[PDB]
Amino acid sequence: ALHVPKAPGFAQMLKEGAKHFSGLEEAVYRNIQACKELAQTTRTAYGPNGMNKMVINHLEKLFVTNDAATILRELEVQHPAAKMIVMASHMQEQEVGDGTNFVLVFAGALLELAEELLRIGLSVSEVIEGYEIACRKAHEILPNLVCCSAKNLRDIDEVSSLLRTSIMSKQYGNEVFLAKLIAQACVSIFPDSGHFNVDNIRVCKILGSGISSSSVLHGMVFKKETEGDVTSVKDAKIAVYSCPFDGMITETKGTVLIKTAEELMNFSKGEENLMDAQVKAIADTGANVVVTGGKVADMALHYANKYNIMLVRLNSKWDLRRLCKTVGATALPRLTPPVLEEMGHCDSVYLSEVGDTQVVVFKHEKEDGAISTIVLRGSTDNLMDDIERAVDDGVNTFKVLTRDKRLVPGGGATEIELAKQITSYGETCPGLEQYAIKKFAEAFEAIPRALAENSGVKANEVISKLYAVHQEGNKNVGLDIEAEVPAVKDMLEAGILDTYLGKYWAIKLATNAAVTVLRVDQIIMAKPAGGPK
Amino acid sequence: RPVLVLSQNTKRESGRKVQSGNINAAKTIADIIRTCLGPKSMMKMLLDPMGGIVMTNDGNAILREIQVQHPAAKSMIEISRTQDEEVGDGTTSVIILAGEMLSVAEHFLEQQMHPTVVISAYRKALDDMISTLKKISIPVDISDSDMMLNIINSSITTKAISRWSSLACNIALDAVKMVQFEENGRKEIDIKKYARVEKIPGGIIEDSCVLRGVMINKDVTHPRMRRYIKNPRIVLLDSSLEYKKGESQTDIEITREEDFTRILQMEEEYIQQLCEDIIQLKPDVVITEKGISDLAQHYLMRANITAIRRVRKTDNNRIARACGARIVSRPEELREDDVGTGAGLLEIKKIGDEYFTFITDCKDPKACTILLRGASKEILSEVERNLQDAMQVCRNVLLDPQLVPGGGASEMAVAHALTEKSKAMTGVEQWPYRAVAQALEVIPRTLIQNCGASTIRLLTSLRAKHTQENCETWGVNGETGTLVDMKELGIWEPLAVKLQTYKTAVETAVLLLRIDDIVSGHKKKG
Amino acid sequence: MAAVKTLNPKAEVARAQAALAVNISAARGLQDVLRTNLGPKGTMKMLVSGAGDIKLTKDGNVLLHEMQIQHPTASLIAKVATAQDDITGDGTTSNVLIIGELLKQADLYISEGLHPRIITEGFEAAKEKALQFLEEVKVSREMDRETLIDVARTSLRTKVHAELADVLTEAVVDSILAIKKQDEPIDLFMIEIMEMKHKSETDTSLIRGLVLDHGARHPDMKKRVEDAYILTCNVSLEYEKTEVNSGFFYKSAEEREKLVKAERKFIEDRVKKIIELKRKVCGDSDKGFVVINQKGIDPFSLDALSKEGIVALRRAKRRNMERLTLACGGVALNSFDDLSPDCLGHAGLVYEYTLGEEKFTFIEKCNNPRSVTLLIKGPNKHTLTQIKDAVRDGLRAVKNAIDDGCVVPGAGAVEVAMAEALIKHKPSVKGRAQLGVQAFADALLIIPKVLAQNSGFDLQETLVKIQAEHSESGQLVGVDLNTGEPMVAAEVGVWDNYCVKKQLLHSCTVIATNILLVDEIMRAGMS
Amino acid sequence: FLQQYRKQRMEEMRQQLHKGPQFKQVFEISSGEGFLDMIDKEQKSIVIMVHIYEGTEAMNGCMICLAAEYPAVKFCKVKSSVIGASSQFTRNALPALLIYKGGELIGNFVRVTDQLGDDFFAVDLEAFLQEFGLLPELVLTSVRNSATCHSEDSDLEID
Ligand SMILES: Nc1ncnc2c1ncn2[C@@H]1O[C@H](COP(=O)(O)OP(=O)(O)O)[C@@H](O)[C@H]1O
Ligand SMILES: Nc1ncnc2c1ncn2[C@@H]1O[C@H](COP(=O)(O)OP(=O)(O)O)[C@@H](O)[C@H]1O
Ligand SMILES: Nc1ncnc2c1ncn2[C@@H]1O[C@H](COP(=O)(O)OP(=O)(O)O)[C@@H](O)[C@H]1O
Ligand SMILES: [Mg+2]
Ligand SMILES: [Mg+2]
Ligand SMILES: [Mg+2]
Repeated sequence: ALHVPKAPGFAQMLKEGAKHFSGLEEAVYRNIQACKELAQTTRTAYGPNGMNKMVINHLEKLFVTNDAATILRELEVQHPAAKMIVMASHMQEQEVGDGTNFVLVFAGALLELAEELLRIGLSVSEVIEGYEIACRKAHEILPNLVCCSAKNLRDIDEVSSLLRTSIMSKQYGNEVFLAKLIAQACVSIFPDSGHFNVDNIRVCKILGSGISSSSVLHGMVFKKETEGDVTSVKDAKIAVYSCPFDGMITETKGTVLIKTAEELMNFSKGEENLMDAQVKAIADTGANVVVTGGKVADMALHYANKYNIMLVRLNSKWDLRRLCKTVGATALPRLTPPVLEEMGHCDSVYLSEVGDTQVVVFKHEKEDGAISTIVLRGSTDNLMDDIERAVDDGVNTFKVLTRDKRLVPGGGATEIELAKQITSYGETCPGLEQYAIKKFAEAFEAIPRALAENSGVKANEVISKLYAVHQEGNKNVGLDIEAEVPAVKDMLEAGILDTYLGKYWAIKLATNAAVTVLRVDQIIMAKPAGGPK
Repeated sequence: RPVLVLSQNTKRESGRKVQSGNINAAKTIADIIRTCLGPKSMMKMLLDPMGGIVMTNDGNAILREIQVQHPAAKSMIEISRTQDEEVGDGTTSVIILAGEMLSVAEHFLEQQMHPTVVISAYRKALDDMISTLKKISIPVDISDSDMMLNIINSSITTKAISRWSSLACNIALDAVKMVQFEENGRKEIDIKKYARVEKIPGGIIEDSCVLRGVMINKDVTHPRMRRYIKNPRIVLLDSSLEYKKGESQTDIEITREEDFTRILQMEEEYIQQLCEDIIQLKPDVVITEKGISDLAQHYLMRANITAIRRVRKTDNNRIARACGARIVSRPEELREDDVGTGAGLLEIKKIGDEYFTFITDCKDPKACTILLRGASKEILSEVERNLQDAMQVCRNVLLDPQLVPGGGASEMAVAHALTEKSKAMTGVEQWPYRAVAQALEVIPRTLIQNCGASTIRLLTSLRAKHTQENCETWGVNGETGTLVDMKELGIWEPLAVKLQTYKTAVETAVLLLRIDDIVSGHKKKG
Repeated sequence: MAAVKTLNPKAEVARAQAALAVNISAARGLQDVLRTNLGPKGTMKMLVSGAGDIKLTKDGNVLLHEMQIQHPTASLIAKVATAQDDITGDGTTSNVLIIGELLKQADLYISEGLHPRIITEGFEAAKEKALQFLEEVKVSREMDRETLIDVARTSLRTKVHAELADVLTEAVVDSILAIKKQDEPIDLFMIEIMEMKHKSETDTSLIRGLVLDHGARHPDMKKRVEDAYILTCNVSLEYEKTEVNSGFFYKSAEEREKLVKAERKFIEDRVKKIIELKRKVCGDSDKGFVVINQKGIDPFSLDALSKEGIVALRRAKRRNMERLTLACGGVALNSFDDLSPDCLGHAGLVYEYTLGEEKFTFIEKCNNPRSVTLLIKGPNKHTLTQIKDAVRDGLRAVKNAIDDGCVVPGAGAVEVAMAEALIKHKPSVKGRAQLGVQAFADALLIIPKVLAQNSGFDLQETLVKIQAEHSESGQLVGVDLNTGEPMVAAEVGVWDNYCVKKQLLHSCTVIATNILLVDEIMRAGMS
Repeated sequence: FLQQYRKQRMEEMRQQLHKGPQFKQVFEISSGEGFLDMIDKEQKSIVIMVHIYEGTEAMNGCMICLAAEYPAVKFCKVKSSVIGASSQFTRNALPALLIYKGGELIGNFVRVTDQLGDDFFAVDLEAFLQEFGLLPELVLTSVRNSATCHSEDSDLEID
């Protein structure tokens, strides 16, 4: 009478380390609590007033960022439901590029209100069907909330103004300058053909002079030095070789067979003459720069020096391909001289030092090309990493704008209008799904509430003001950050706009994640064991 | 430090207690599978140390999965294996009989009888048992299909497959009949190599059949190969159809421009020459035990030939027997008589999610594949064991067409005969002789105990019945607990099985009675 | 105590009623876990592996595989379910439920001193009668598109939710109809299932063609071809070394260069053969040339091909040779000894799509493909796994419907009818096997009970309503999962595979009979 | 999908039928000096494989099956308490396939339940060992033939 035995059946057959959570309270409520905890963890880094977080992963690397996706990646979340929500956030990051924190906050709010509805008496199926109905309604409503479109993408000013909002959530203090940089870099890319490639924007981080000294280069920059004695050219004629800059060798086995003294005495002289002839043939085409992906032989380097040819050796194959795209060359597989159409042309190639870093610059005088580089300056490695993340967010925003040009007001205007209209709709439909629809609408308040909390004012006052102002019929009104008192202002005038595609995909993925978590009823976890990878 | 005339790890024990321990260990082994005998037997679940599960009621299968320490138990297990390998049936009976004779011998060993006297009496009794069993046998005409089927039924009526008795009996009879062979005046059956049993879980057990040919778990090497050929001319090979190195060291030395291309072209031409040599015989299917190069596949396909590679040697021999082919290693020596004509159909069909190659219309095959399809793997394994018992019994009958009454009738008849013999012994060995004779009643007793009927009254009735004149075929019904004439019930078992059982039981008893000392712990000294 | 423990002291033995108690407890535990799976209204389970991989599942076989269980009887039941899934592809949860209920009902009489053998005899007689009745009740019917859609719905609705099931039904039915040839067995290998991880789960669809998980490895190759000639080849176009240790020997640099140039002549020959064929077939720039190779292609050959406007892929799957032959219509080649326009396929559109770091190549607009592909699209890996399992179940269901000439009413209606028939036939069974027959009928009745229970309605009342309706009307009425009233499953459109039911009866009866006859369990293979 | 090791199942069924006269059991070492002079004895070419224990049962069965099907190798096992290792080894380093040949270490695998899994079978471990080139590369007699080979007096027919 001092021990409770395990119940006969499945309870006994379970393995030692395994855990079986079944039922509503033991599984659904625990999952909801874990997801709410994750959302609360990432909440404070939302909005322009979001605060950076120092995250140290298991490899001791230090991350200083307020990007939700990066925070979740560096954190090692162990709870399966929170893992599912993190998967949703990462999928949003991959599909769009910005809006991960919105996904996380919305999913957390949805699961919290789902727990409230389950406790008030509603079944899981009713909550799920109400959430799906409300998601369909929100997706139908969203096109009606579009305020203004991009209507131009080759303009420097419009692109900078459009990208300002995306890269003002990160790096709030100085966003105009970063917007100008990213706008110039994106407009340099993106030719008359509608396709825009995100990878065509390169970012080089050179320590030393604060981020205000960063610049945009219409070309490529490599953190290394030239092999030869020549350091600069003015009418570069790069000839790119994907082969080692040496005499090509056999593939089975090379064996120099010597049977007479004459062959022995002439072998090295003949080899040197052959290399000299090859390099002279290369130089005769006007190619004054030779970029090779392979190693550089000593005699080849000597003959390149003799003929005033600059040698750059690129280790990375991706770097070689990017250089070929930038200059318009072709990666030749042999050491043969390049024909006219395979010759890369650049305005200038030179070796220069930035800060204390030796770099090679492939600079174009034309405001065009295929690849543009954003040379990032800074005083800390972490600061430049965060600036790079902001640059990625801006570039992804530009890509989304190319895909769809419609924009909706930011600063909680879209979320509050969505909540108002969904609540109004939910009163009309009778049945037990009205509670779920109303809760889905209410979950949209978590966005302006998070913004108001991070900005330091009372959230309830802001939400009430938003409802009032939208009640008189202004659907472009969001909270005013630049105020120490609860206040609102027209978001369309202020230029605080965010992409329609971002909101659409974020809402869809957040709803899908919340519903999928709610669907789970029983959890059977295996013993953790190991599995580092 | 101690003088230690023997090693410190040497445990030695001797005397009456050693004999008592040996006989008790044998009795324990017999008791393990005592309830697995008879038509109303109950299966046992055995947990293999590798994680497998064996669910069976075969004596040898159960005793094979036991790790024992006492050497007498090891001897009993070896006896079980010997009986199973020699004749294939009667594995529980021999264990039970050995235990019983050892018990009745221990009874005398408690008194002042020397074990050699008991051994001599046992050997006399064994000779008389053999004589009586040969006397009460009856001949069987093996040309009667119904009689052979009835014999097989009585063989498998005590196994789980007894529900599908007609199907299993027909499968076993057909397999044994068409694996029979005779070359150069030497006759054989050879169930071990030919007559393979392939089990595929799923389907229903009634779908099981014996094929007029063989089936292997293989697929054509190339998608464009034909998967259905009417009357194939199968050719079997051992050698690879690739380009491989020789046995010697054969480094080349290339100095001209075109020698590399020449080497590669000669490799291709060698493959073409091999494929042309094979094509010369106009075959339809090529089976080989080793690889087939892709170029070889192209060359064969140019001639509309289906090719299968990496077939195990045993399967290739079985195919050779089935379709009347000959395995050839060097294609240049492919005679016409090596081409296999006789396979009436070749079909690569898909069962479940796997491809199986069927050659299933052979005209007079000498090998076969028994295709088992059942609920799961363990059920199919038990069915395979039962089918093996049936085929072994059929082969035993075909080799020796003698039969003896079953269901404990032969045991009681022999016991009564030896009891009547012992009335004229007048010696001191009459008591062990009579005791070992009466030890044969353990089989009817176990049958009655498993049936559930009352043991004492039925054994008394049977013993009284066997005292009459023409009552040698009177045994006990296994599933109703009633005395019955076994020329009416129709339960018979091969004379060879009974002779082997009695021989092995008495020999085990003698071997274990000859021991009175155990020395253990010494190193192997390898 | 036991003889085994006397022989082997460290032996685990459970004898007599202990064996039955252990086996029946394990079966009841498995049944209790798998009860909630049955029916479209069943609950979902999230299974977390040791490595932390999340897998959402409702399939019975998948759940059995990934429950942390170490029981022998559970292992036998899992093997039976594995065979059931391998052959038929659907019915594993029903298999486990029927086994568990058979054992429970048999124990209900065994605990009253009845010998298990009598129960097994009753089981066999009942199984024979039930098989006869199932033969009587099956609905033989030529299966056009709508019947197959109904069967696929009946499976996929149980595996996934409503809209996803609705999409998957059309996908799988159309795929089966595309790859099926009249009066020929169906080769499910010809329906490739490819995973992408970028759209919503409702974007999964069917491509009347093929999808490859790799693209052109040369940047200068065309990314999109309008009119295509497909050359399915199995020749290594990369550099290969001599099999007999050739090695090179030169006396000067020029000789070395000559040897280097002349050592690639062999592969250049095959590349030039391909190029000449391409030049012959399409002398304009309108038609494209695609070369799919099962073996690698070295960069030199890639450059030589791409200079002629030929897009080439390497390291194709072995099954993809047959798939491309059946879809495009060409001939898979193991050499270029004699190649002509005859051995060229066709494709009305070939293009690649880049997803993250993975390139996918699409081949579409074929003339009349005999092999198509299903593109699973979802936001998460576990979503893709769940959709793949559901698609496997649905494809197996449609194939089973096609193979059989008949389909069987579902929703537990046939279970109720078979139970009624067995009860009617019970008097004709001689002896005490009538108890076994009654146990078998009660066990067959588990399916409607579990369906009603999972729908939330009362078990006994719903079952008695169904039984009364069937008895009074004689129709094949089953459980309605929304109201609990009886419904004619044939009229509604709830169909079950005849082969699945037959396999259920056979396997469940056989394994239950074998387990009941086990008198003791042993483990003495140690020391 | 040749990466899926189709032959693994076939090898499993081949190894299911170990031998005729049972499959014996792994020898247990009960002395540190027994371990020492067990390594010391045998020739250099003879391979000795040792297991330290207190997921062990499955790998023990794997060694049983291998030793049944690889008579040349001398699979054996020992208790961790017999040697008396450190707390870390007796706590979190038990499953360790220790391989010896000629007295020098060749395979020093430890914590094998990670790199070998937990549900692995005999063929899995056999392939894991053979890819290392650590396992060295036949009809069944009736029972025996040979008793002793000492006298070369066999047969002669001198007039
Ligand atoms: N000046 C501003 N005033 C009010 N809201 C703003 C302002 N700038 C940005 N926001 C809001 O901040 C949100 C962006 O938060 P962010 O940190 O980017 O999260 P995510 O990266 O997940 O989008 C947008 O929804 C936008 O409405
Ligand atoms: N229907 C039956 N009635 C009575 N005795 C039977 C019946 N069937 C078989 N027997 C007897 O039972 C014995 C078979 O038991 P079995 O389990 O096959 O032992 P083993 O496996 O060692 O042969 C045979 O000696 C046979 O005479
Ligand atoms: N819409 C439906 N209405 C009523 N019964 C259904 C419906 N769909 C499926 N069923 C029943 O549910 C059972 C299918 O259960 P399922 O989850 O597929 O188990 P398994 O996967 O083991 O086959 C079938 O017997 C079928 O009769
Ligand atoms: Mg953002
Ligand atoms: Mg027998
Ligand atoms: Mg199903």
